[PDB]
Amino acid sequence: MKTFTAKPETVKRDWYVVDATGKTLGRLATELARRLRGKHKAEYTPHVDTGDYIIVLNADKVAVTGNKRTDKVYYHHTGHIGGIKQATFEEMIARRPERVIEIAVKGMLPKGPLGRAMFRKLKVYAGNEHNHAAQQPQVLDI
Amino acid sequence: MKVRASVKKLCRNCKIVKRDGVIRVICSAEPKHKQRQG
Amino acid sequence: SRVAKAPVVVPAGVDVKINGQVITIKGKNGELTRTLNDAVEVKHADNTLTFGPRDGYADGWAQAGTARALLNSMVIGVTEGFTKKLQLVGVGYRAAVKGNVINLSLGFSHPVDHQLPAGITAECPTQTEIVLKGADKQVIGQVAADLRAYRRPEPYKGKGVRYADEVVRTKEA
Amino acid sequence: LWIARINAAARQNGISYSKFINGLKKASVEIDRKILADIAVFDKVAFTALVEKAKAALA
Amino acid sequence: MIGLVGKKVGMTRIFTEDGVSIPVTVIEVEANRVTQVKDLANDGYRAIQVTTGAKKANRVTKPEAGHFAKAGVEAGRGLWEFRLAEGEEFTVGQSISVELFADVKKVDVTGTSKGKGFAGTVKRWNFRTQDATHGNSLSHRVPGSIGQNQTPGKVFKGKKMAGQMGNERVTVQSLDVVRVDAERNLLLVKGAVPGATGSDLIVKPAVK
RNA sequence: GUGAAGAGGGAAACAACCCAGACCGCCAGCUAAGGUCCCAAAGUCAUGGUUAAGUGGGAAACGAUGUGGGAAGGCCCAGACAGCCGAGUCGGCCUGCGCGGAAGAU
RNA sequence: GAUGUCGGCUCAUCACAUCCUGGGGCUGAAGUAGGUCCCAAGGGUAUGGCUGUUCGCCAUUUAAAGUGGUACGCGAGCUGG
RNA sequence: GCUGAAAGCAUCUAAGCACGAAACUUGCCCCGAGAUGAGUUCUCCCUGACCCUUUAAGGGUCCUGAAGGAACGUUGAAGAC
Repeated sequence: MKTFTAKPETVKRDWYVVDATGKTLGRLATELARRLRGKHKAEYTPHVDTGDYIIVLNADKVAVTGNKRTDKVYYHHTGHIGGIKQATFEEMIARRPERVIEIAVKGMLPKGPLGRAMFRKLKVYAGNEHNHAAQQPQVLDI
Repeated sequence: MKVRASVKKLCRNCKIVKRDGVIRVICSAEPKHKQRQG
Repeated sequence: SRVAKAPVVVPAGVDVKINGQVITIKGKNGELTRTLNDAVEVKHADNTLTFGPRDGYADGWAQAGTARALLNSMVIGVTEGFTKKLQLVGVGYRAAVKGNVINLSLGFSHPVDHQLPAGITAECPTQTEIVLKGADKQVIGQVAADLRAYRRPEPYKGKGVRYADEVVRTKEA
Repeated sequence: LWIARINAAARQNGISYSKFINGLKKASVEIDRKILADIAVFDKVAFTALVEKAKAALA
Repeated sequence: MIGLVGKKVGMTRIFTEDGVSIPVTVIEVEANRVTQVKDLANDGYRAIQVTTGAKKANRVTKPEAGHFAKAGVEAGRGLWEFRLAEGEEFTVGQSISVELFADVKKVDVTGTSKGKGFAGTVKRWNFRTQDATHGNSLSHRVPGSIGQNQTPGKVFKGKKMAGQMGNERVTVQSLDVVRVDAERNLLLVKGAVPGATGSDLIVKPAVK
């Protein structure tokens, strides 16, 4: 016999909805990445995508411990000489609240085309409403 | 102000305080006794 | 602790309302509202308020003491009130009042106008004296400090704006 | 690969891989990981039976 | 507030009774016709679209003809947009004339600059020339050095070199208004503005 | 003792350090050093303590009512220590974990 | 069985132990001018006589004429004292 | 700096409230949906019949050829092409 392997033409996927109010950033991102990759199914296959679609609501109400609201710094570089830029957690929450969760989850996924395709099944909103009522998502408690 | 690694009481009217993670000396009699550790 | 173990009496003619941590006090001179820290429990028995720590916080007693002092000041201010006095020293310096605006002349080449906040009154007995009246201790102190900031007392003569009971040292050239 | 699949299958019945293997060892079952993964994918009633056996052994 | 679209005519001077000469640029401003109004509910921002001029019928396509006919105006030579501030309103079909600048003092003017083609460093960036004698070997107007060495071993982004110069968008700020003539459709400003004779200009009230 | 003349696993990448000496095949099992939140295989295991500095994840002489543990002293319901009545207060010794001294060139 | 090297010219880029401009504490700080320490890298920071000279002395200016790293930056970009 | 306990006094800080620089984020000018996360608004054009099989986002024959674009010519205060 030879071991079973999944086939991308026949794979089931479901839609879930999650709320982020008063939750810890890293301990939420771990579960999100695990379910995006598909490690909770017995049909797991390293070179195939066997994950689910997840919606996250209330992204501007996540929580951090310690003095991280004023001391966590995000860096980046522009490509021009001297172009190093930085932002703080509070400024990020004020300007672009979804990027926090997006970056946190992106850091925890495989690096390559398959990981880039995995990332496409995450939908993050900054409020309490979404326009995916035709897909009939189910409530997931993490 | 005096910026030093060693801050001490220099007379009888000096007081040692800790503000925002810094040790300081404040005097009610002599403005020359103000000190800051750094 | 030793300050949190002395109940606060509530004289006749004042009203207290407590909802969780929000406390309101009303009296002949006005009304004041506050929100306490989440480690103190305040109890109204018959004629006094008592303060104590909850269970599960490591700094209950300090918070209890702070709450005690704050509420004592509230009670005092809702019946009697608070007053402050300011003095001016120098040649040509003067002050006047119109509505809720104080006009100061203090040796500059432009006028100085200060706008009082809600709940504070000012009057000028002489041209070189200011008296402030109110019901909120912190606000009265902040207004006095702001007024003093314009021209602080100097060490060689003592000119400027000073408190009534302040000792201002001087030295020679 | 076999170990990862067995972990996924066991956490759906309510136990973890390490405890499941310990329970099988104490129950004297000698089935290997290849066959366990095969059964996990192609037959779930039998896998539930095995998990109950392991839980009873650990109890 | 809003602005207008005009055409550049030329340059001349004005003499004042006390003996001062003022250089002026002449702008021809005809009526601007409103073609579309954009609001928050439908589009997401508040603006107007305008046209001016004329165009021969045999050079207008069907889509453009329909767009004009919906508003009920004739065909011009272009379409431009202006943003609206709170408290302003217009209606489709309206006409706006040069008397809008009756009480304005300073303006900003936007246009397209003249073209110079491929240019060198002496002219494009004001580099200094090396010596004409004293042994120079074929290096008179060349740029010189463009980097350091093994560290970093490359050229930095944004280095100044040779290439296309001119023929781009340019704005000039805070020019005085010398005259507004409504009978002849003229606006006289003081100074020089970008472009050549016969080009399109955008005029707005000063922002500073 | 190892490399030279030696492959495999660990220390991110790393001849000479730690574990261990490759005759050939297997889609079987047990362990060594090192590990069990995600990248990435395996405890978001159980009981009792310490730290608030992201210390953990660079560096001294010296300075300071940070905060745990211990063995002894002085004064005090004869009214002590603080300020202008009523329960404690003062300064040394040993010890665990933290804080300042702490400035560089894509 | 080859990694061209001192000064000069043309062109630059970074650090902060800050020369000018900005904000402060102490003074044996009356005012005007000064002394010392803390924060701060946005912009700007000379022409000539002598010498192959980097330096340096001298004459006359300027708010000021900063100290260092980049194969003691830069010869498949120039010169050859 | 204001109010304030731990520590009955005192204390800018532990809980709360207010000022403060050419450095940071904006305000001024220019590019910008290959932003593969490829977005929005207004207007214009296309309204025929048959066959085959391995029956499906299948192959072929006849009739029809819109909106618009490109090519050629006279050229430009646009341009190495």
